[PDB]
Amino acid sequence: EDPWVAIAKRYPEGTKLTGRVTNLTDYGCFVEIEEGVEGLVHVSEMDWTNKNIHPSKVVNVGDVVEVMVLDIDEERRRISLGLKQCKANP
RNA sequence: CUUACCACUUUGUGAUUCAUGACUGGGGUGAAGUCGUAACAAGGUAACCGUAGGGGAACCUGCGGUUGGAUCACCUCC
Ligand SMILES: [Mg+2]
Ligand SMILES: [Mg+2]
Ligand SMILES: [Mg+2]
Ligand SMILES: [Mg+2]
Ligand SMILES: [Mg+2]
Ligand SMILES: [Mg+2]
Ligand SMILES: [Mg+2]
Ligand SMILES: [Mg+2]
Ligand SMILES: [Mg+2]
Ligand SMILES: [Mg+2]
Repeated sequence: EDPWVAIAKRYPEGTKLTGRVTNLTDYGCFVEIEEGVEGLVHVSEMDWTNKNIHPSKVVNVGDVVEVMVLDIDEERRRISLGLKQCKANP
């Protein structure tokens, strides 16, 4: 009810977190510490081998990971996290 | 002798019913004829129902309806 309205808090694309994953998909993972709030980070990201990476492979459930916010969709209510960025730039 | 009632019988106009009739509508059956291929597979434009218009023929097209229809819907929110 409350949290989505004042989502300025971590709005800036540059902002980064450490959140904890809930479950995996095969297109992402979802990393949800913010509580009542949850990102995704798509399988495109998480690696520098594009999709040559199953989410299960790089990360597993109940596992904390550093991530930047990239895109918040105020309405439609969906945040786009990035995991390949908060670690190396080879 | 006469009046009344009344059978035979006569006339007029209807109803119903059987037969027959130039010509004409469709229906059934038929190894091997002609024209095509409408349906059954997504039957090669999914089919079908009501209705309307059109076309040698099966049919075609419009409007609404039905599933008694294959394959079924798009990058990332559980
Ligand atoms: Mg015939
Ligand atoms: Mg046919
Ligand atoms: Mg028919
Ligand atoms: Mg077809
Ligand atoms: Mg057909
Ligand atoms: Mg055809
Ligand atoms: Mg007709
Ligand atoms: Mg026509
Ligand atoms: Mg129709
Ligand atoms: Mg109805």
